[PDB]
Amino acid sequence: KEIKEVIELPVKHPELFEALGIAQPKGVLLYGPPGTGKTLLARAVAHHTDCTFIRVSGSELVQKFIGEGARMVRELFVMAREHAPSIIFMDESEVQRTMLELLNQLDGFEATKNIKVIMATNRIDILDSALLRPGRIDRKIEFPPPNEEARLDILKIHSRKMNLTRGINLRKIAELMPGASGAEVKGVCTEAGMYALRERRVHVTQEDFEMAVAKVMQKDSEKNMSIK
Amino acid sequence: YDRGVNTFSPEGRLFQVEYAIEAIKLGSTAIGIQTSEGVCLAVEKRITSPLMEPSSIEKIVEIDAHIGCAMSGLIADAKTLIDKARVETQNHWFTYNETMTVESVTQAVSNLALQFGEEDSRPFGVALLFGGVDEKGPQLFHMDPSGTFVQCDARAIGSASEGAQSSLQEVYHKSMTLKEAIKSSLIILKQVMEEKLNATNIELATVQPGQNFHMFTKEELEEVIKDI
Amino acid sequence: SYDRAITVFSPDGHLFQVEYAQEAVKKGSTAVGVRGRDIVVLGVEKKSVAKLQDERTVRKICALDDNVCMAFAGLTADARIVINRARVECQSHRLTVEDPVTVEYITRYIASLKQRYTQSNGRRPFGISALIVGFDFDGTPRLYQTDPSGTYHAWKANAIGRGAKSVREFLEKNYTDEAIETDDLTIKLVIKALLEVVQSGGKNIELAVMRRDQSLKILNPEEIEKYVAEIEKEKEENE
Amino acid sequence: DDIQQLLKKINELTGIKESDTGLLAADKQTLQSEQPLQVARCTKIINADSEDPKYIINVKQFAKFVVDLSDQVAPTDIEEGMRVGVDRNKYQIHIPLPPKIDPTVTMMQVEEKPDVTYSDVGGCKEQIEKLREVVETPLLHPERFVNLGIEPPKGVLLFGPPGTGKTLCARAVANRTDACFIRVIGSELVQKYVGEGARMVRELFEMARTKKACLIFFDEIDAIGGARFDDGAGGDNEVQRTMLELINQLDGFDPRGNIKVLMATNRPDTLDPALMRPGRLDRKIEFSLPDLEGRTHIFKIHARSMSVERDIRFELLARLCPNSTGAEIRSVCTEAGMFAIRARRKIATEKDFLEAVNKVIKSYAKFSATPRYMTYN
Amino acid sequence: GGRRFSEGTSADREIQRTLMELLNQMDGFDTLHRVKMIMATNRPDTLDPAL
Amino acid sequence: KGVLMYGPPGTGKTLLARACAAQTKATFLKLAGPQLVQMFIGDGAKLVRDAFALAKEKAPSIIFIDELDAIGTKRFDSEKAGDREVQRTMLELLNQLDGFQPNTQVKVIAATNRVDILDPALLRSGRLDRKIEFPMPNEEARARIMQIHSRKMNVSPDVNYEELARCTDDFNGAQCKAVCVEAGMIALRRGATELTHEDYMEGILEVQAKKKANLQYYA
Amino acid sequence: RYDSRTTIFSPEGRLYQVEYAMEAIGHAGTCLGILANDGVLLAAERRNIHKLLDEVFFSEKIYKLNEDMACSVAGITSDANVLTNELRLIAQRYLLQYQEPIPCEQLVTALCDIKQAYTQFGGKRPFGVSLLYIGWDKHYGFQLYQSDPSGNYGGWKATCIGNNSAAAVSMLKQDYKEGEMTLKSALALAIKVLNKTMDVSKLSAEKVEIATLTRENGKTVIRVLKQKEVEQLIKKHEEEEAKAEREK
Amino acid sequence: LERIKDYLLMEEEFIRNQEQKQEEERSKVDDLRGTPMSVGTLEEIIDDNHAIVSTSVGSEHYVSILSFVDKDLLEPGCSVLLNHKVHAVIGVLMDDTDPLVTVMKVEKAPQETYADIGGLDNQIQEIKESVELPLTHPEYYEEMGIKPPKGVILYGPPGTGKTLLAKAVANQTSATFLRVVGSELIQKYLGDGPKLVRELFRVAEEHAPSIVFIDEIDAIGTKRYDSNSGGEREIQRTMLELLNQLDGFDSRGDVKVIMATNRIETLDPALIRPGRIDRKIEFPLPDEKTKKRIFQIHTSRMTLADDVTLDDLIMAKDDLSGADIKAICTEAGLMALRERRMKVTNEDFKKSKENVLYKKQEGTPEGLYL
Ligand SMILES: Nc1ncnc2c1ncn2[C@@H]1O[C@H](COP(=O)(O)OP(=O)(O)OP(=O)(O)O)[C@@H](O)[C@H]1O
Ligand SMILES: Nc1ncnc2c1ncn2[C@@H]1O[C@H](COP(=O)(O)OP(=O)(O)OP(=O)(O)O)[C@@H](O)[C@H]1O
Repeated sequence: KEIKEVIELPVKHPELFEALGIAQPKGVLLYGPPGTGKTLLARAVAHHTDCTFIRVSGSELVQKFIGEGARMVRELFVMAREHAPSIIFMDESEVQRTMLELLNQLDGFEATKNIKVIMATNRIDILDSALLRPGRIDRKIEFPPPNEEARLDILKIHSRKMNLTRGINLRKIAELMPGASGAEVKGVCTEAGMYALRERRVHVTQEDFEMAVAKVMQKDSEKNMSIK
Repeated sequence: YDRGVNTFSPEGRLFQVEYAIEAIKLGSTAIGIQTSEGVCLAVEKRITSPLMEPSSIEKIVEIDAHIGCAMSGLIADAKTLIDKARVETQNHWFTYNETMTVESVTQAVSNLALQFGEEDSRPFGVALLFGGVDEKGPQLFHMDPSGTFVQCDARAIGSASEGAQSSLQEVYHKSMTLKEAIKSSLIILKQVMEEKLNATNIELATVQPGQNFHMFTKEELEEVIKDI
Repeated sequence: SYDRAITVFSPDGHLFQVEYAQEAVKKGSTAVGVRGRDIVVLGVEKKSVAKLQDERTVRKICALDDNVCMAFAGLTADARIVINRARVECQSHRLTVEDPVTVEYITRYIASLKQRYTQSNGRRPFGISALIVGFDFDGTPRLYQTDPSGTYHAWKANAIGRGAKSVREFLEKNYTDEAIETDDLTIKLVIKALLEVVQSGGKNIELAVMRRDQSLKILNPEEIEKYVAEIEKEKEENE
Repeated sequence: DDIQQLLKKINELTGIKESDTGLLAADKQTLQSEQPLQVARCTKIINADSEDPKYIINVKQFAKFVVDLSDQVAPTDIEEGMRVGVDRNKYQIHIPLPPKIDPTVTMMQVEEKPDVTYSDVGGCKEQIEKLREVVETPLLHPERFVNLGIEPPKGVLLFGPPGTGKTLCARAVANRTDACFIRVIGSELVQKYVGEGARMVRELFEMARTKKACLIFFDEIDAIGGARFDDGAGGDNEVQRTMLELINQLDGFDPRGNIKVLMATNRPDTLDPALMRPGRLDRKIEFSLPDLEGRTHIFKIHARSMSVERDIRFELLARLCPNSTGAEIRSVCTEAGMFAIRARRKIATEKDFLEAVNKVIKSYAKFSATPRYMTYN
Repeated sequence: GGRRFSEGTSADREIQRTLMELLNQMDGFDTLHRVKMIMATNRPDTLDPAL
Repeated sequence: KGVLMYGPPGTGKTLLARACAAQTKATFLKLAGPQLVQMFIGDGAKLVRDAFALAKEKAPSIIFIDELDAIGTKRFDSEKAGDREVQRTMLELLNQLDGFQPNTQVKVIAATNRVDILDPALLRSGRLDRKIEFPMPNEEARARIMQIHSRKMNVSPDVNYEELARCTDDFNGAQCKAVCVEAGMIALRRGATELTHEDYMEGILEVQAKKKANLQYYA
Repeated sequence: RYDSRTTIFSPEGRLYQVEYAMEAIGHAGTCLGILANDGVLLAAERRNIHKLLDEVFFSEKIYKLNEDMACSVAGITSDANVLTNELRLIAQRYLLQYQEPIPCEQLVTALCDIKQAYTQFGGKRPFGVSLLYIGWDKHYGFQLYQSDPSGNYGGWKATCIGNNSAAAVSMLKQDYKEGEMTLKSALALAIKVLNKTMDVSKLSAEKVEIATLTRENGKTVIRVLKQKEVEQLIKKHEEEEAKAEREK
Repeated sequence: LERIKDYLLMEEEFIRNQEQKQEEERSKVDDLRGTPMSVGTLEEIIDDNHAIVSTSVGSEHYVSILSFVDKDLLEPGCSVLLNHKVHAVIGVLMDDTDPLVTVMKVEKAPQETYADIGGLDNQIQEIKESVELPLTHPEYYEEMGIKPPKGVILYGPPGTGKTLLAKAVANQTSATFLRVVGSELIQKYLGDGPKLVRELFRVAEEHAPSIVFIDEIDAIGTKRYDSNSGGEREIQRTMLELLNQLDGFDSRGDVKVIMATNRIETLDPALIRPGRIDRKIEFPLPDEKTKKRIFQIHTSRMTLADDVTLDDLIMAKDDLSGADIKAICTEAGLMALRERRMKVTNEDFKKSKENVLYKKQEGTPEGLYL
């Protein structure tokens, strides 16, 4: 809903912004742990707002598709003005350096907006605080790790469209997970399906999830370091 | 690199005592003149604020009743040498019933001019002009943080001491008289300074055989200012 | 040459750590202090109470001797070391000589110990700047300032912290000779400086006075509210 | 909104019915006689053969060929490495032309004469006389060098304070050059590729050898190379090979001839003794600060081109500017002129000179680094 | 031969692929028969551990 | 197999190539260092190898080599960097100079100014055979060179060159040549007569331009 | 060539070991001292709550230091044990000196000087420990102070611990009580604090610790209270959650 | 609504912009021209009516110009028109407008003029008599014959209005403007920065008198990257090419060098010296009075009741900027549209005030040494 307010409302209603005469937001910084749907979120929003979703990370391939890799990235301004409903996403001081110059000329030194850049990462402090100037970055939005009910709903999404056993429970598994990502639960579901397949079955039993939580359990282990 | 107290230059000496003699030049200037009638002396105070009380800043201090002083650079280190030097002269009177000769005072300070030790602290950055009248009549002395002491006929220090010593060598001879050296000295002062020559900028230090006491002029200093 | 060890100099002969010690002094809280002819008076700004603690422990103004008045700049706990050190020192001078302990001697102690303390090796220098008010020699009002290099220095009025040149320029625009010997006009002068505080919050001001024979008298934020009342009323008189 | 929108609709309605209201022999026959002319593809020569032309030639890219001249040639000057005209069909040679010089290195010949006068570099008169002796005297009047049997120096090194007149001397010779002066920036050898700067030095001295009795100036020679640093990392390499190539193609194994090089730097200390050795550069003519009334001479230079008060002096501000550079001097003179431009006046005053001395030396020679501490005085 | 770079000089790419011609085609799936590869060097420390 | 010229850069190593190329009438060949390593990769193998073919077909081949250490480099194994084609052309010079398929008609002369950038394999035991350092003119060779270069000018012969070589310490023949030429131009400051002894004296005084008057602390 | 900073400012002018020490402080358990006039309390959080332990220590964060004074702690454990043994040595020496207990403030500032000397000179690793102070005197009664690695301290009524307790301190300002010395309402309020901020499901007593310090007639006794009253504080506070869901 | 007038004038300007034999000898020149007019590239010019050209692959020819367009239009390194028959030079071609011009040569006077200021009109006077008076009225330089100041340094806190002044001088302009970000001078190649300097100020030189503005120029001296071949011994050489470019030779011309930093201390005093840059200009945070002017500008075109005093936003925070005040305006608008109102009331300035000032108004992690 925060991204609906900060991104959809520039798309849906510039008349309300210009009705009182304000400056719309143009840079939304997203932070949080990996696997928390950093890219699924912006792709779902850009999909349902009908903006060209762009991802320029680091490649000479991508520089060759922007220009020819000649001098800079700012022909992305050409392909963004010509696709002026443009939502851009970036990854984790080089990508941040390019983001510095792109924000150096999109802030008031440009044309018709709905051209917005979006970066989701952790470790907020290593990027620039002059980049974190309040006239440059407004909405630093956190990504919570999924709780028991959130991993329950993520479990129902990533488990719903499969072939499950007649007779199944999911809140048990959501309490088995001590915190996963948006994609680790998918590995629980699919590799539990492999656990049914090695049992020559297509219905995924609860025991298949008991071995699948045992499979994803290898991420964190190693006690007797109970300092701090 | 920046070999400090324990490394010579590949040609000469310490890059740190060179930094101390370098660190003399930032200080204000002072000109003492050995007249056979009596060593006079002056200094630029360089008063900044109106709140900045003029007599609060000292440059001439009275070691012995016929011995004034003059500093160039590091203030409380110089004043430490002042108090300790007064102790040493008090030891010479204490064990000899007589004043320590001013050159031997300068050798006594000049012993620990270079006895800086961080092992077995830092070297100092203040150059000194000494006015006295010993048994050989008037004496005008100049030492350095490097301890290379020399008796000087008339010495300028601090800022602009090149042209001050040069014009001093123009105006100086052996048979100079007292008030001649006074008004000529303040001529060189208002040459080398940038402020309007008033009572606040300068102060005098006049030792004589008949006027061993009172290395100072009090508001007839103002009269000699309006004598030029 | 580098901005590291307090021992070495720059190629033009500088001490960057003394300069960096002046930085936290300049980034400290603001405090002002003037001498009356009889009633010397001072006050720190930016009390900034946070709803859940006591503030008698955070009191930044004390006394070594009853004739003298303490203030500082920079951080707190190093100044606590200097304060208790100079309680031992002023009390020791009291023990040796039965004089009232003088501001010039104790500031030679503090500036000297800060100096040789800066000289000694592997020792983090005091990032403070003290403000020392004493009216002792027949109650002759005196106020000194210190330095992170350790140079004791007399002024006639003083202001420290952030905007010290601004409030100091206000005192240059406010330095009347009649503000003293009309100690109520010295009170209006202190209310003029606290009025010319960088925030001038009215409740974050803490003032203390002495009539050179009295003790350190702590004011109230209702008398001071009346001082802001006569300040705004005198501004209405200027209108 | 009604004024701007209505006036804009008025202008648009004006342009609408305006858009609806809208609806040599200089050389031509000679060019028609140039249609029976020829395309004349120039090529490159590898070598000839004995007693006969039998020339072996690549074009540049295609292939290599045994070919023959057309009989309208000078049949001797079709020598090796010579770019010549070649027919499309018959592959016959017509005329040799001078070859490829460079793409962008032809563009550093100065091709002009800047009006920097020897009188304008006052205060360094020994440098003026020795520079006159090395540069100007052999290249125009070999009346005493050859007539006794002595040589002029070929290289002269220049340094000093920044703001002294390395630019003034280098552009001062170009007023009275009598020679093809050539500009060289030391960062011109900052290329990307390996040994490209060696080819730059090649075509540099090839430009030097075709024309006779000419000038080349080196500027900021610190980027050309400091020393012969050695480590286990492979650092300064292209700069080093280009530097040694500048030594060898500078001089040695048949020397430069009648060309003169002035070098210039600000750090003469960190240089290599293969450059510092004489034979390459003989008179190391250094520069110094204006310490005397040469300052007043520069004041006369920077004051003669402007209306001033006739009752002014220059020795006072000269004593006020002991360690000053001439660029700071011109900032004082022209800046005092800018105070006169702030005025309604037409002649500046000595008080305006005090405004520029007291303005530049105090607000832009003491406020650069701000002192916020006494601690000294 | 070399060892490896971190993608520096662009011609060293072609040096690396030309070296991986040897790294594959000395091994391949089709082995060599009676192909005695005699090697000589000055400092064998700078060689590729792939070789 | 191979003669090495190393030592100070003012001793004269162009002098022996120009001198013995001037006297001997064999096929004399020159070579510079950075002219070998080119912009594209592998052109120096063509240039060195074709040079060996051309000198090989010109059998009394005397190859002079100027700035041998410009390509002669103590190589290194590291990561992230490295200029290798220096060692490519250098190893082309090594194997095509010596090793398999030896020749009996190459004559190798080299001239450097510093030594220890070179690989030990670059000389080893006769990649260059003779290790010939060049000394400085001790005392008599200084006045000898001053006589050689002062042979051409017209001299009023009231000049003891042994005073001048005795007072001038550790110069090269180029600095002695600077003494003679600048002595000629100091004689041209008068412009009237021939070379006086004082002309040599003041020309020396320009060449003795070490004037570091930093006599501080030393009193 | 092997020197850390240990006594030097960061470049611009800030501090290094102090900030990283506070970062070590934020990653710890949570404690609190609450507003009480008739005594004072401390809640605490058990760390390393694995079942195969013994738990016969009866005091893990709590240190009853002299007679009427205790301290919860946050930081390096055995370093803190050095500081508690040294602390009892100091105040016990004061009790030797006057045969009178400490006024506690010069004790707190004294330990702040102890860590502070390690901050200035003798460039070692300083103590990355912040810790509480409860007590009583004849001059101000029951007291609350906060140790700092910077040599600073706080005379508080509602204290602060690190990352787990910033929301707790916002709960203390937004839910700040004043005037009532009711220890049990402070226990329900602290049960709300550890209920939200402590992420233990249903507030298990084996993950928490509570001990108070009340006035008894000249003794000023210290109630290191047991677990069953913590259990009825759990059932009582969940009954307060039932009262909270009466509005549903 | 007026959207009918706006869209009507827009479509009218679009169609009017879309509104874009008798001469026999001109048709004769068109007959001298081939129908496949090929394109060539010059190498040198020989005076005998024909020169040497260069093909696309490099076949190179001694071909003649159709002598009605001028050969003085031809320079070495210009694209021409060639025949296929005798490959003769057909005529002058309009030159290639590169991304250097189409990105850097800003044709637009961007935003508001000198009514966008706060605490100015001394620095407006300095940029006026230092740039505008050498530009617009350089007749005082005829009245005395004195050189103009050359370069301008802007420095101060971030968000001061270096951007605002740069776009104000970019508004009031008659010279061709160029803008460069100082972080753009370090690339993943060897010898790129100096080439960017040479072609940069070459393009700044060829067209007209020009105004070159480069901002954040300190980001080459205090920044390091792994995305950099070589390092400080390529950065130093880039500073040397900027050094000889800024203090070069041969009549530098009417190119106003205007540069902006935040910090001043880490810069080259050989670039601080006069002769390169004569107008070093202090940017402080002006005063608390023209705060109200920046409130008046940034609230001048928005619906807003009285509901506040600007002194409430004066005795709140010591530093002052259009970045501060503008964030109060925009965040107050976010609170107003968050509360779906117009005519913004006080509490939006209150929570906007605390949100902006906390937003950056803080320090390090509390306590420290308050
Ligand atoms: N002696 C002088 N007389 C007259 N003008 C001078 C003098 N010295 C310097 N100038 C002035 O300073 C400049 C001379 O060029 P300058 O000395 O700065 O070249 P430079 O030595 O190459 O400096 P840099 O190594 O910084 O590029 C001109 O602007 C000129 O007006
Ligand atoms: N033994 C000598 N006899 C005569 N002249 C000499 C002698 N040694 C040196 N010279 C003079 O000094 C110069 C030194 O020779 P030159 O500079 O051409 O070679 P080089 O550069 O010193 O060799 P390198 O620098 O590779 O060691 C010559 O120009 C010559 O006039």
